[PDB]
Amino acid sequence: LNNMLSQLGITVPTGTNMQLKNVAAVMVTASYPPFARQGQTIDVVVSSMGNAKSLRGGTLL
Amino acid sequence: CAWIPAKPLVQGATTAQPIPGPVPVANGSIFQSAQPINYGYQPLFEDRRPRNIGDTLTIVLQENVSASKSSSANASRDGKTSFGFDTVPRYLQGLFGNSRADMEASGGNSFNGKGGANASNTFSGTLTVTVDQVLANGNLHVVGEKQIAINQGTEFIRFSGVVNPRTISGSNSVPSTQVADARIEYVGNGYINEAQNMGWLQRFFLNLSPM
Amino acid sequence: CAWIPAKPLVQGATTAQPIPGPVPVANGSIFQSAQPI
Amino acid sequence: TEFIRFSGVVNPRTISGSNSVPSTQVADARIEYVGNGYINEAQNMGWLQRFFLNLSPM
Amino acid sequence: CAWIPAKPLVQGATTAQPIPGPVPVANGSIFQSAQPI
Amino acid sequence: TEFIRFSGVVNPRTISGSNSVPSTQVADARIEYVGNGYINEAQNMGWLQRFFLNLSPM
Amino acid sequence: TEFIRFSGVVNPRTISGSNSVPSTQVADARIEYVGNGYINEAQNMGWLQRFFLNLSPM
Ligand SMILES: *C(=O)CCCCCCC
Ligand SMILES: *C(=O)CCCCCCC
Ligand SMILES: *C(=O)CCCCCCC
Repeated sequence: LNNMLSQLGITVPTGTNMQLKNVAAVMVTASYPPFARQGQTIDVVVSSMGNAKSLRGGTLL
Repeated sequence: CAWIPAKPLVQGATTAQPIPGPVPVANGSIFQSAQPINYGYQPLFEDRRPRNIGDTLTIVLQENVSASKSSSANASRDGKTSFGFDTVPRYLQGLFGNSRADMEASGGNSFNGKGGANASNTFSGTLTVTVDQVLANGNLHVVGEKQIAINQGTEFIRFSGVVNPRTISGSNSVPSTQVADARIEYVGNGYINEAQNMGWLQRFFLNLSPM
Repeated sequence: CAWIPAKPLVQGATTAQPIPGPVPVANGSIFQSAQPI
Repeated sequence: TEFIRFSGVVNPRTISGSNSVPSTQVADARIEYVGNGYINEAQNMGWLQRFFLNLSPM
Repeated sequence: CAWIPAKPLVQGATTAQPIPGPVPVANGSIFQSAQPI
Repeated sequence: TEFIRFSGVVNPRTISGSNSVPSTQVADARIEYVGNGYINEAQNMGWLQRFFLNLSPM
Repeated sequence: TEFIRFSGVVNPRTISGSNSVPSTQVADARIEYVGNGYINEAQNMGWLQRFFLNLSPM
C-alpha cells in the first residue's frame, strides 16, 4: 500500500502506525488462451492470502 | 583596513515600493481581479515535490563516514648449545683431554613489523537547493549555495547532486545520503581562513624533505 | 597561498530561473497540461 | 577534499524495500576513501625513509 | 610522493546518464513496454 | 590497498535460504588477505636478516 | 601461507544427517598442517645446532 501511495505521489513517513480494515492482499490467477490478441478480455480468479475474513464487495486494483 | 570601501554581501536596494493596483473596470461587479499570472495544473492531494526547473527543495546534510585498518607480523628464534667434559678418565684422555671437545654456542633472531591507517568525516546542517535540470527518467539535478558573513569574513556552503523524486519526504526534504553525485563544499575567506594555510616554506618542506 | 585563485568544488551557476509556462489552448477546458515527458 | 568511490555488481533480489543494499552483498566490490591537500601530504613517507624501508639490510 | 599522479582504485566515469524511452506505438493501449530482455 | 580473494567449490544443497554459505562447507578453499603500500612494506624482513635467518649456524 | 591437507577412507553409514563425519571415524587418516614464509623459517633449527643435537656426545 505504501508503494502504491508513493507511486501516486504521496509519501507516508516510515515507522508510523497504520492499521487498515478495508484492504486485503490477494493472488490473481488467469488462463492465457490460444491465439490471444492484445486488447481482448479474460476471466480471473482472486484468492486471499493472509488472515482476511471475506472479499464480499471488494474491488481489484 | 577598515576605511577601504568594500561592497556588502547583500547588494542593491534592500527595500521595495508597493505599486497601486489597476483601476477597476465598471461592470456590475465588486470583485476585481488584477491580471493573474496563470500557472499550470497543480494537484490537490499530492505532496509538494519539485517538478520543474526553478523549484526549491530542502537537503538535510547528515554525513558520517569512518574507515580503518591495521596489521602486524613478527618472528623470533633462539638457540643455545653446550658441552663440557669436566673430569676425563685416563683411557679417554686421547680424545677429550685438554678441553679439546668442549663447546658452547648461542644464537638469536627477532623481527617485529606493524602498521595501520584510518580516516573519518562528519557533516551536519540544512540547506535549500534549486532544481536546474530534469533528467530523462524523472530525476532532478539540484544545485545550491548559502553565503554567510559574521562580522569579519565570509563562509560558503555549496551543494550539488542528483535526486530521485520518490525519496522526497512529505515536508519537501531529502537526507543528503540519498543524493547520487553528492558534491558538498564548506569553505571561507578572510584572514581567519588565511590563518589556516601552511606557509610556502613549510609546504615545500612537507613534500621535499627527506624525512 | 590563500590569494591564488582556485576553482570551487561545485562549479557553474548555483541557481536556476523558472520559465513561464505555455499559453493555454482555448478549448473549453480549464485543465491545461504542459508537454509531459 | 575527500573522495569516496564505489563500484560493484548487484543482484536485484537483494535490494531492500527502501532501495538499499548492504555492501557485503555486492560481488566485485571496489571501495576507495582517499583525500588530497596538505593533510593528506602529511601522511606520505619521505622519499629517503621510503627508500630505506625497502633497501635497508635490517 | 603525494604529487606523483596515480590512478584511483575506482576508474572510469562514476556517473551515468538516463536515456529517453522509446516513442510509444499508436495502438489503442496505454501500457507501453520497452523491449524487455 | 588491501585485497581479499577467495576461490572454491560449492555444493548447491548447502546454500541457506538467504543465499549464503559458511566457508567451512567449501571444498577447495583458497583464501587470501594481503595488502600493499608502505604499511605492508614495513612487515617484510630485511634481506640481510632474511639471509641470516636461513644460513646462520644457530 | 598455511596448508591443511587431509586424506582417508570413510564408511558411508557413519556420515551424519548434515553430511559430516568426525575425523576419528576415518580409517587411514593422514592429517597435515604446515606453512611457509619466514614465520615458518623461524621455526627450523640451524644446521649447526641440528648437527650437534644428533652427534654431540651428551
Ligand atoms: C586604513 O586606512 C588602513 C590603511 C593603511 C595601509 C597602509 C599603511 C602604510
Ligand atoms: C600568497 O600570496 C602567498 C604567495 C607566496 C608564494 C611565494 C613566496 C615567496
Ligand atoms: C613529491 O613531489 C616528492 C618528490 C620528491 C622525490 C625526489 C626527491 C629528491
